[PDB]
Amino acid sequence: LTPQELEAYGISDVHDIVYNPSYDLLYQEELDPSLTGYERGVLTNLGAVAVDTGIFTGRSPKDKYIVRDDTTRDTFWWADKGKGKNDNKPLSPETWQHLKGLVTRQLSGKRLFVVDAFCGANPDTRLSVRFITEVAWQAHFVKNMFIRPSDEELAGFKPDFIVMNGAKCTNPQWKEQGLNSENFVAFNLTERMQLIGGTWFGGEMKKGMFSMMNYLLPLKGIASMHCSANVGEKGDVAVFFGLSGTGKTTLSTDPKRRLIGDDEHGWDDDGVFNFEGGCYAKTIKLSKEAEPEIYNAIRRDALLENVTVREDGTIDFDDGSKTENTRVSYPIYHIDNIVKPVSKAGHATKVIFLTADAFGVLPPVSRLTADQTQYHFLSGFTAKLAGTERGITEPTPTFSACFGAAFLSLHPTQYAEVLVKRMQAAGAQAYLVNTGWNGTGKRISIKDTRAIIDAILNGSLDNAETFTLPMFNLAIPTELPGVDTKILDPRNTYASPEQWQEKAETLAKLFIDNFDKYTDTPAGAALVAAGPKLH
Amino acid sequence: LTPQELEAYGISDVHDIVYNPSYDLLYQEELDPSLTGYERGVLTNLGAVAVDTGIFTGRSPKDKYIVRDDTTRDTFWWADKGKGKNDNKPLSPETWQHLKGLVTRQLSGKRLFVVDAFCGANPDTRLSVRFITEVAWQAHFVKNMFIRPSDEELAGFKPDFIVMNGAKCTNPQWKEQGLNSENFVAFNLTERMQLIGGTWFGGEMKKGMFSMMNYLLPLKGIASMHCSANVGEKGDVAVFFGLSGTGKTTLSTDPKRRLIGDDEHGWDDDGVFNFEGGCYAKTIKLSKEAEPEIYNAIRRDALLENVTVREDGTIDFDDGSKTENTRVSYPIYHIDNIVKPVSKAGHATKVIFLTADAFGVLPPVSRLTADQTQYHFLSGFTAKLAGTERGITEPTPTFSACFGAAFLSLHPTQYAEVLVKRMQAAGAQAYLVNTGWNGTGKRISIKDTRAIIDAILNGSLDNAETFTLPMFNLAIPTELPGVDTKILDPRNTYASPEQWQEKAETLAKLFIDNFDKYTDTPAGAALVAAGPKL
Ligand SMILES: O=C([O-])CC(=O)C(=O)O
Repeated sequence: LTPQELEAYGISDVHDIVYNPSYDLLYQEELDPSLTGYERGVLTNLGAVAVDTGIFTGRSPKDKYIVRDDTTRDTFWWADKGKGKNDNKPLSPETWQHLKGLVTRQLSGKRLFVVDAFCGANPDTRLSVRFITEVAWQAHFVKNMFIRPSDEELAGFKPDFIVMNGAKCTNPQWKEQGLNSENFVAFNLTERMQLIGGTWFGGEMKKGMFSMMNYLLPLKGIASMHCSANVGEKGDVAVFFGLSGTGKTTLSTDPKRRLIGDDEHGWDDDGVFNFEGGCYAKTIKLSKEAEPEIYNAIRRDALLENVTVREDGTIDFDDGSKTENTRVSYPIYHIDNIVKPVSKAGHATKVIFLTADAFGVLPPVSRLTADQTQYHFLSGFTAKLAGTERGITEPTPTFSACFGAAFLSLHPTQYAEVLVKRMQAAGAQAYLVNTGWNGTGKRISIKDTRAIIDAILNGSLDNAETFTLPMFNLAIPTELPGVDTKILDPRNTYASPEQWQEKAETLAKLFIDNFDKYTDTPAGAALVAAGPKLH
Repeated sequence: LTPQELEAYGISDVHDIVYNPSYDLLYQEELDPSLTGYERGVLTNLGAVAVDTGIFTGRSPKDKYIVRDDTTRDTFWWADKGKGKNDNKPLSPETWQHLKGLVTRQLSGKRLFVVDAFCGANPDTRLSVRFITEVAWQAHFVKNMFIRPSDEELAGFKPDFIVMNGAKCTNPQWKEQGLNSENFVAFNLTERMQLIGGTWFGGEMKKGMFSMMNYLLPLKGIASMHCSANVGEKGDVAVFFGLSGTGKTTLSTDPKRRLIGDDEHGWDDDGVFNFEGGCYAKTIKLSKEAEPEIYNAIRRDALLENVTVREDGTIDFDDGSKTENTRVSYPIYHIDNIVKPVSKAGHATKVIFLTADAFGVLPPVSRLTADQTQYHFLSGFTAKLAGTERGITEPTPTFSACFGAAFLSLHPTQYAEVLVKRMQAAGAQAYLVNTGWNGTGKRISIKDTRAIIDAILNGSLDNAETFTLPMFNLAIPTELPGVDTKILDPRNTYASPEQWQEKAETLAKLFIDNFDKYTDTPAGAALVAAGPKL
């Protein structure tokens, strides 16, 4: 790649270009002792480099902006146009040029790392993305998280999107421009470019492209899903929707299943496919005994983010002092139990919605009807966990449409429409699984949740006998192998069962009020009957 | 024991009776592979059987009821009497007959375990209790926790109280009967009976008899105390009042002192006596290095409850993901440094109130005046630990009258009256010891607290020079061997003494509001002067 080729993007005076850096090169660069500040890396006992990101320990949804122009005006789900809140705040073309100037100036006159990669496992729908950074570890992050092209694919590489990471710069004019802060994560779908200013959080470099796939794929009838995905020995695929920290990484690395992916998937005529080339796993409280596949992926070429490293070089995975949202990224082949040669398989037969219910009202597991599936997908009731977005310090209940509202570029109903079409063609059954808390105020045990997933995936619940929870009208299995029957009814863990009724009424009303905005069509109005009902 | 004898309690068609089974038989019965559900027992690598009680990981005070009849109407400290918060909820005789029928039908038509035992080490005041269960490990629990009679004592054993464990049954009529849930822990002082319904937590089988002793003993001038107790070489006894998990087990373990007991004691004309035959110890975070004596009691004939047992049979004592209130019970002789063969000694001369102060206000040690002894006994400021009662999941500050409000059948002042009488006759001195937290937000170190107990027990503080903490007016020793003098004043862990005053006045207000219910008598009104003064 030529300096002039990067001059097309507005960068000037490019010194040297480190194109498609190898893992060996990134390792040496990351340990260079001349690095300062948030560029510095340290080597841990496990052989993986660890970095820190300052206060930027989670995403910055309040600094997310999309240029409103002829490409996006009539197609985007805008933060200032709908009944439903979202983070897609409109940006003017003039202000975009100002932000782009800040970033290109910052990346000018410097040695730059350039990573070309794919978002999307399938050539017919993938984005070719060119990432530009001045920091080796940020280049390493995107080499891990996106799909690494072959040499032949590189020779003919034509980028569809450019991502420029200018974490080291900020926008001093932000107040007068009506922006939220001196930081920015900005998208222009006409120039096909993402800018990062101020924030060093690794996730910003992957969830931008997820948002772009969430724009392009549902318009072509392909579902675009915030879920993990795995497959059984017989080719049966399951997808697990949820926010990070609510169980989708942990439940998807099941030893009885083979991993398709961690976080971002599409569903087309052939099946369920991963967008990513790696996994960005939460490491708080990680242990070798509890998560052996993930723990073993932490070795050279993994990249640890905000973990506490002792003076002797060992990692204290239990220490959330910099943040609870500690992370590691690794290329997906650091897990042996994965689908190869491409991260994809056939249609999903099981759809699992993970809800971290902080009210302790919902059952550990419920088998949803078809209408309840749409109702609960649009609702997206769960919790934001500490650190996942800046400013979140404790589990925060939320209605996150499609279990991923922060990444939606289209209206929630457009994701629901495609998901339902694909589920119906497959005969897929959906389940609502509470990975949050119960009446004891304690978190539901991962041992119980894994046993529940086992029972879902082997088909044993599809026709099992059930009872119905009042108010929510959720069908609960009467018994489940490997789990204390008494915990299946969320009422039993209450010292006084009337307290369940009270909290359930409260949560039922939150659901009804949240769902009202989806009832402006006959189809949406008809789903109210599948939601919770007050007496 | 014959079937006819149990049919007198209302049980029908009794098949086999397993009467006072040995420890060896109970081990065989608990490992029967045909057992399902909460009945199942597994063997750990330490040789102790472990059981799991599901969602019943602590006491159920909201399910505790006492029949209100001619025996109890005028004497019990009822929950609806308007004289302070308590769990003594009244039950009608009619609803009692319904609950009893649920349990007796549940126990009918099957093999029963019967354990006869004593509550109280002295024959003159002890209850003879007969426990009936359909689960071997529940019989094991009571074999551990109550006093195991000799063959001669079983010969003419005559029950004073019957405890029926019907954990496997529930009450479907609970809503219309005005009860809290389908579970129940119910007491009838006229029939002299306890019923257990629905809940499998072992401690329900011991704290019910504690509540009965707390009724019967103070009415005849015998103190009934939620405390641990031990005795030195000279015969001097100490009692440590407090809630479980706030130091009474740990601090009574002391090479200079033989253990009398862990949790429940009486104090009569002859001295201090354990009610129990064993210990029900909290095991969260237990380690051999930190609690060697308790750890070494976990072996065959102990009974682990809700501890995590791995697939290889090892125990993960640190895992609180199900509950922090993991427990083990063992007969007391699993501790070597004990008073034997009877768990009793003379009069106490040192009385230690343990307060787990979550606000970092109170001194690690204060020497109380006579009026302060009553004021702080009645206030019972401390904290309830996670899991000890259902629904508690973090340290919870509480005013637990007499350091055991959950078990008081009479008004708090009746326990204070008898305690003061015994202390005064014995020349006893009281100390208030903070086992909780200091200004920094960290917990007071056990090493400091152990040095404090040493200094109390050898009499070195009784005449030592003191200074006075303001507001609470607490006499603090000016120095103390084995602790850095810095720690004795609770202000020193605050940036400024004004920052302490801030916290202190907040807590003092809670003390004053909590004590006001005691001020309708001249004596109670006079005690306000011994409390904190804003
Ligand atoms: O998945 C979410 O909800 C957030 C996240 O991981 C990311 O930041 O990359």
